[PDB]
Amino acid sequence: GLPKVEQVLEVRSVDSISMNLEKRIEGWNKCITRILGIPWGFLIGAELTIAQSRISLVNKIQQVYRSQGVQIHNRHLEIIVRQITSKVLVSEDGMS
Amino acid sequence: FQETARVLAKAALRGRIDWLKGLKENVVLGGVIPVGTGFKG
Amino acid sequence: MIDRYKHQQLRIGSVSPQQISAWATKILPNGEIVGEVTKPYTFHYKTNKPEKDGLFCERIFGPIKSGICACGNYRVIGDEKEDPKFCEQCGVEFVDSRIRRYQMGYIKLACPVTHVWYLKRLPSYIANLLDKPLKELEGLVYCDFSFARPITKKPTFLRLRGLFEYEIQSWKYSIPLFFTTQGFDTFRNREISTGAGAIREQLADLDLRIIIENSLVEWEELGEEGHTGNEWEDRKVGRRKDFLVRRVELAKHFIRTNIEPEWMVLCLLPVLPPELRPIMSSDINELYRRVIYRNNTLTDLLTTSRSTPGELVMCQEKLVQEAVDTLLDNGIRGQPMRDGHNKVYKSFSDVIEGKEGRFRETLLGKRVDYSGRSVIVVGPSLSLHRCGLPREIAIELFQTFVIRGLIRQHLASNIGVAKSKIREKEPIVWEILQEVMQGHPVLLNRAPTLHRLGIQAFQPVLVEGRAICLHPLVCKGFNADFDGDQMAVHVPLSLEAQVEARLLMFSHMNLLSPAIGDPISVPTQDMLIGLYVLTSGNHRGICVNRYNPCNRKEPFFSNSYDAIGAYRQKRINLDSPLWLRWRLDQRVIASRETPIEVHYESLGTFYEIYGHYLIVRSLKKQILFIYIRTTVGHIALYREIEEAIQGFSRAYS
Amino acid sequence: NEGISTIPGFNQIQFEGFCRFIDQGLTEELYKFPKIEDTDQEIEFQLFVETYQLVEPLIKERDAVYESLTYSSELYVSAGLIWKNSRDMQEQTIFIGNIPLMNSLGTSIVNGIYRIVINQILQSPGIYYRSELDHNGISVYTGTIISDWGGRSELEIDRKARIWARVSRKQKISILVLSSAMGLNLREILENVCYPEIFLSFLFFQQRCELGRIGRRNMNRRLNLDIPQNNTFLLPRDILAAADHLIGLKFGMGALDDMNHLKNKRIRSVADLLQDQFGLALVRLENVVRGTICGAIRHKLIPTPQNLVTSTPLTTTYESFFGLHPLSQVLDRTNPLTQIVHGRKLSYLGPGGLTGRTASFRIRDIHPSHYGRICPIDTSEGINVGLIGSLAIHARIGHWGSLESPFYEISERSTGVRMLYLSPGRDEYYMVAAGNSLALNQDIQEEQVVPARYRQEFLTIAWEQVHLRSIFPFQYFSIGASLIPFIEHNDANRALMSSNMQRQAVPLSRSEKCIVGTGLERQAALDSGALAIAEREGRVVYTNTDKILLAGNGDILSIPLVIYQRSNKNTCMHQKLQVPRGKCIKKGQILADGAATVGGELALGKNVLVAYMPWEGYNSEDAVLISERLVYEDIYTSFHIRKYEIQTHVTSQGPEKVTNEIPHLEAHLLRNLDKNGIVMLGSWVETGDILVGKLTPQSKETCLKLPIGGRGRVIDVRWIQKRGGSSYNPETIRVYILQKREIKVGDKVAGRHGNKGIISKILPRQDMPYLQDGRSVDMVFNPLGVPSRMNVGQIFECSLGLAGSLLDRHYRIAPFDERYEQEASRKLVFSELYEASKQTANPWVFEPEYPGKSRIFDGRTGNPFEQPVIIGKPYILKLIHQVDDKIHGRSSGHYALVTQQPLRGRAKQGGQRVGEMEVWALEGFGVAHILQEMLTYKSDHIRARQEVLGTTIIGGTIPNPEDAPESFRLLVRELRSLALELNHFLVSEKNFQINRKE
Amino acid sequence: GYLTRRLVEVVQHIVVRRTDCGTARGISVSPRNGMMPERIFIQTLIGRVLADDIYMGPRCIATRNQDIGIGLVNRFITFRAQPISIRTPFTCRSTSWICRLCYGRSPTHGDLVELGEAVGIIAGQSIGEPGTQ
RNA sequence: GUAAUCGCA
DNA sequence: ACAACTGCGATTAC
DNA sequence: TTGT
Ligand SMILES: [Mg+2]
Ligand SMILES: [Zn+2]
Repeated sequence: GLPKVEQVLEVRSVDSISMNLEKRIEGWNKCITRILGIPWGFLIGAELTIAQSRISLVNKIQQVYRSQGVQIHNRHLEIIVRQITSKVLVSEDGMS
Repeated sequence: FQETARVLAKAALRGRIDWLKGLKENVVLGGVIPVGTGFKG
Repeated sequence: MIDRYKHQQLRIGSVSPQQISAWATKILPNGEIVGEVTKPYTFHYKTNKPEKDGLFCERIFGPIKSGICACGNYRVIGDEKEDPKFCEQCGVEFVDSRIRRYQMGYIKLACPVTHVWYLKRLPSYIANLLDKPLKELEGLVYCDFSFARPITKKPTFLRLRGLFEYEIQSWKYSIPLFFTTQGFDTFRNREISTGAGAIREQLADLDLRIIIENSLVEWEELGEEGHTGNEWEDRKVGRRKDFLVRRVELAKHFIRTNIEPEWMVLCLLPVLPPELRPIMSSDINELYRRVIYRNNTLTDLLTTSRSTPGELVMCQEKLVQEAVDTLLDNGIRGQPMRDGHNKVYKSFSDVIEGKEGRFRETLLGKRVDYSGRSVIVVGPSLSLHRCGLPREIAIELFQTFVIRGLIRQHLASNIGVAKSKIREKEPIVWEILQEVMQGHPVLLNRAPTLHRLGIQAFQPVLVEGRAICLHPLVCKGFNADFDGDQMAVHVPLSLEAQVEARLLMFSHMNLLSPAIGDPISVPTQDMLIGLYVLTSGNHRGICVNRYNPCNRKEPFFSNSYDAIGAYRQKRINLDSPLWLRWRLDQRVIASRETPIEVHYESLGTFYEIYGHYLIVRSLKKQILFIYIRTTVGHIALYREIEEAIQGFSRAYS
Repeated sequence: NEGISTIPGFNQIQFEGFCRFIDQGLTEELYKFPKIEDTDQEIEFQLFVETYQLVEPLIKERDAVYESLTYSSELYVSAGLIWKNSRDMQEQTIFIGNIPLMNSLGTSIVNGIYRIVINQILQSPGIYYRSELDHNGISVYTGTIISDWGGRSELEIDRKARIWARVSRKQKISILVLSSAMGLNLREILENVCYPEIFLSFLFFQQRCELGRIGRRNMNRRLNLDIPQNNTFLLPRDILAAADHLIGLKFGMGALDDMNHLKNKRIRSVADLLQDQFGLALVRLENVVRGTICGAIRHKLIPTPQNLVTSTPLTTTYESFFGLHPLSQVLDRTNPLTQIVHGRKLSYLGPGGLTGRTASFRIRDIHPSHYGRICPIDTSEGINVGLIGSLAIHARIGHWGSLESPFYEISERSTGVRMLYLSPGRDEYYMVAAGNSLALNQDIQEEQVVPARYRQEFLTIAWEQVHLRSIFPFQYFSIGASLIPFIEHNDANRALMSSNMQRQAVPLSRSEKCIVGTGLERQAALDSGALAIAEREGRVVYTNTDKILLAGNGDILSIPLVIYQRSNKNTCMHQKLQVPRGKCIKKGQILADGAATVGGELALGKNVLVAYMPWEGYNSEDAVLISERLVYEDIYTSFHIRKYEIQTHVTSQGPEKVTNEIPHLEAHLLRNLDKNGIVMLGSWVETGDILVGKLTPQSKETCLKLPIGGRGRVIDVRWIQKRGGSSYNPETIRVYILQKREIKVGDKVAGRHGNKGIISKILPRQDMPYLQDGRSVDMVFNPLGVPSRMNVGQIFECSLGLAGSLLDRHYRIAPFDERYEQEASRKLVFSELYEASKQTANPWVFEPEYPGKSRIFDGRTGNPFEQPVIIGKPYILKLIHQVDDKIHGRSSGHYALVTQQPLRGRAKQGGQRVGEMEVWALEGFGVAHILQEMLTYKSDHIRARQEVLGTTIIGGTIPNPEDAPESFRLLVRELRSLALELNHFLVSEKNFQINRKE
Repeated sequence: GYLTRRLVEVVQHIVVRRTDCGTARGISVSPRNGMMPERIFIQTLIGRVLADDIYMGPRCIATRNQDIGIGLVNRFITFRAQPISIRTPFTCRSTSWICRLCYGRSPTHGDLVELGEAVGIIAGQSIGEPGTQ
């Protein structure tokens, strides 16, 4: 319930949020380097991960809220989610 | 909000400049918050 | 649509000793400089007077009373006659004593000290800039050691070139005697230094460009084949790389921030304004007295003789630095340094950080004037905009307004007579109080303000009691039950605040919860029961009749008013069935069911009997009459809603 | 010998604890004192422990409470000092210090304050054998040994044998090395231990070994050992055995230990705390003796024993303990029930115990071991939920520090009956059945089945196999829960609320007993201590309001009564005579009736007619509509007494002077003052008057004024000269005002079944609904609370009360009356109502169509209501929380010295706080100007605030403040004291200029 | 209480300061993607602003920059509309602030969010308050 | 002015 | 090393 | 304590 809500929002681990999500994310991180080259691999991987994570992060929170009968609109959950998934981390290889 | 001394020392050593575009920023300063009637249009 | 551009930029940074000196330094008319704190004394013995050149000194900070001075002659600031700004005999200026609140001080330190935040935090900015390890710096600061070369921009005859000198056993007595003793003193700074000079010389004599260049070179070198190694070696390479990146970032920021790393080691320590640490006595001031005592003892030992033993002055330097650490931030090193009662001392970091710290307790949350709390009761005959307010609270909240009213009307000559009349509970005071708040909005609020509906606005109505009445339909919003709950009251003074309260924060403008946009104010417990009893229905089948009507409702009313009057006259019961004629509307919600029976006569008029209504028609397919079969409850609810709408529409005109 | 055939005394726990303390703890502590010998000649002083004699207090309790003095006893012990030069030992008796004494009620008097010592529940020393499953692999098993000081000698086992102690911070430690250091030669170790193959295959000190007697016993129990009780030390055999069990746990031969079991916990009583305080005082005394001997050697004088010892350590130690210890709290005397329920509390939180945050969830739940020993429905609501609990009625504290409960033994024997206080661990290995035996199925009665308890489980077994039986009705509850009639028909959740609300009742001016009760009010009033019980048989020759004279066996004893005193919670205490002149009274009977007690039974409320129906919204949520009869007949009138005192503190410059003639004050005040600067007795005062007038030279006017809400008669004033402080002390002037409070809108009322409400309207009797009798109901309650909070026993109570009032009967019913049959409460209630209806021919009381419900009329219109309503006379209490106390209002009066925000507290005339959760709502609504005004000029902006009054009086518009509030300026000053700058630096968009705001 | 506090902080800054940001992208909401719950689909569509026109043959049911309502959702589920492009705080062109069209209908009254409203705080409270249940 | 302790909803 | 509900009110102890 |  509420502990599960806290858990998803503070994304301690991606395995906690979902195993399929972590599997797909690591699969994209591994495979997307091969195809689409350097400039159009990172961008498309970031977009795909953003879409999948947002969809997942919402569906989970909305299911947790609806299991108890609490009806909330997805817009409020979206504003918060965007902030979670709005930043990117530069890898250690690139320094300029 | 959680680690006051750490972020204060970091901003002091860096020399950060904050533009008060947030609510709590004007709350601490004691001014008109740029929300609702405080938003000039 | 050019927007209104407001530009405000708060700025934070490390301050030079010159600025912390200029925060306190002032030039008296005689020509002396004030601001230095040099004596641990706060107040005189059994005189309760500020001691001179002390923590509460009048000369360096300001006078303790408005217009009075320590010399004993009162003066008036801003008078037409020429008056000296400060007494010649006594340094204290003639000014309002608000300065003690905003005036700072500074203690000159003979031996420099190091800031706890930069040094003893797990990310050490000093250890980051100076590639020397953190343990080496912590030793050189706290445990008597020596650094061989602290200056890299001056000539150095000695070729020690060592990082940490664990002992002074190296030959130095033959070296000092050989050179002139004054000469040895002159170059020892470029030579091995100890305690707090090596750190300052390293931070001062440093080239950030060379630092970023060397760090970039070392970063380019590392990472070639470190990942191929074991997890331990890869981890070490990664940590080193992260340290190098942090060093590059720190140096790049230091290049273009008009801030110098020299300011991390504090030459002079500022002193808080006296009023902010008022003595009852505070720990702040206890730590201040301790550091003042240790610093003056160190200065005495230094000025006594150069032949003094190095061990004593070094131990006193360590004591001064530990006192500075306990004053600035205690608990980072892990030593509590308890008081005489085995209680830990509070520090400035403990003052700012915490729930009970400066920020959360003061800036983001505060109490206001014009406020009152009381228990809440139901007022079931109030409107959504009106709330019951007790008079003993209103007289205190609107006291200034009723004073103005008593002054305006020929009832009170001055503020004192008006206040006395208000205290005497005269009858005209209550009339003026009523006339005052007829158009003033009251802001009620609750302690568990979870949602945005915790604070609303109502129109206060004067009541004779001590319990704040509240409308029943508005309870859900406040999560309020009358089992002992209490609420607060707030009065908007400014006209803009009054307009905001009257327009935005009223109940009639907030009827939908901001979660899913659903009605938040609805009949809940007793009104729902009444409505359910009204619209429940009647016994239809075996309950109403004992035998089948096959072997064998009655009242017919043309208007709803007639049926309601008959119910008031007890002619018909609440659930008693009846027939009501309708004027060709067909708005009754019912099931899609065909007529149970249809009677068709020769002349052409056919009667269509439905489940809940009868519709008589003629040969011309014309609906002659419609009769609805219902009870007084449904028609009463329909009539009350329709009459509410119609009365609203009529009252609008 | 006692408590096995009747309900024991509620205060017997503190009584026996203080008795055991005085009996043995003082001598045990005096035995361990060392021989003071600190010199080269080794001049040695000694205290003859055998000559230990306490002395009676010099003053009485009624003088200690009046003069604010401690009630203690004098400890005199003969001492012998052998001087170096004299070569002889002179023997004299010395006054070590004062030891506080406990009253018969369990309370102690220290500095004129009544204080109680709450018990603490602490884990017993022993070996615990917990287990923990690893993330990958087999589960790790660990054994912890707990010492009295709190040592933790852990032992762990990995996937291998790996018998590693966790004492060291490092990875591990060798158990064989520890055994060899203990003294084992590595041969007898393997010879003695079982499964030696596992041990051989694998290839500070005083506090850890400071096991208590309890520790020794427990160690012996878990690990079968034959070590004598006396040898309370961690022997290596114990360690060896521990290791053996640990290895055995790996192969399945073991059982882990439950650390929530009572048998694994000890209870610390007042004796345990007083013994440690006396030990600390003895240590301080030995230090002082060494110091004074060192000083006498410096002064070249051989002094008498009296010169060495000073009475300071004992007195200051006991005073500091009673003042600052977390387990020494002031007695709650709101009502007689609070005095008894306060001393039964057992607390987990305390010195050496789990803090609120530290406590795990497991700690706060009922363990089957708590049955009959601890209350499962009495806790403290808040962050400390499940950590503060009460003690069962029939419980006792055992020899080994364990709570014990009385269990009947149905097993056949010579006596065939026994009442044994089995300890927590012993009752587990017994078949305890709480059911009755009234069942026959054509077979022998012993073949019947009954639910029972075994091995902390529930099961159904034959009557042949049940060893024990729990007969006592009040065995599993406490005083608070047991005072709830028909508790079976109420939810367990509401029971805690009712127990908490019974504590809040206010003693009324008049007292009336309850028609329906549980029968525990008698012993509650007996043990409360607010009752006059004779201590001698005789006849009452003289009866007076102030004193009662009892003449017996040729001796006359005088008992002083209490006339309108004041409690700690501003509640009046008064006593009235019950026995008339000329009747005989035994040793134990009631002579007089105290407050909230009539006829010898606890009476915290009144019996009023009640109807359960909605009335025009006045009952919405919980709210009560009451009639004016309760007002003009003084049904719920109460007296409250509040004290105000200001000391005449003598400053170094000048002492305070108390004068009546003080200038700069209006002539409307000072009328009440006498020639001396004090108010006169019998003077009515109000808010803003002067009670004590002082010149205060150091002149000024530090007087005493009345705050908002204080309007009462001045009953008595006390001039208290303070002495015994080693110097002249300031005099204390204490005034007392009595405020008669009637029932008003906003007051809280409650019922014993968890029903609580706030009065909302006082309608006249003519508007109130009336029965078919013609009488208007006193209160109307909301009928929708019953399905919500699940309180069904209230209905029963109401009905039985109506029946009793009509038939003039009082019903004392023990809980769980359904053990006799089914619907026993319903049968009883309906039977009594019928009888009432027949005897007084009021047919309405029992309606055959709807039993318990009648049809009432409306007072306004006179028309009957459609559906029948419940009519009864429950017991309603008036709670302490009252509207007058909660009313508050501030305009602009006072500010804090440093923050400059308005002050906090109702007495200090402070405003309300706008927290972060309210700033968020204000920002969500969009009211920026309201937030700005509240954050600047209603709170902290000195200039703006000064200008606000002028602008409001003149009528001009209030300008928007532009300067920073004092809170921000403070921050800047603080941060710049921390060498951090902060500047506003606003930039103009017009001309691109930076302007600093200071 | 703790959960309600943290959330507010993260999203405190957001406030509606623009009528439109100019984004041409929108999320596609389709029933068959998530097992097709009708009530959930209706709750998702209601309150959002369309980012692309919906065509059923030559006729256009709803154009761009239009606020979906219960009637529009019923028409869509009746005509069996294909994945619909709507505006959302995700497709906004800024992270410090959003616009009226990206947010959509206001929960308070039932129209576009007016400039100056702080929706960040509102969302935090609307998520925290039902957390008790 | 700070603590300790209890209560409140 | 860091944080773990919101406030209010009462008392005694410094 | 509990987890970070
Ligand atoms: Mg409530
Ligand atoms: Zn029963």
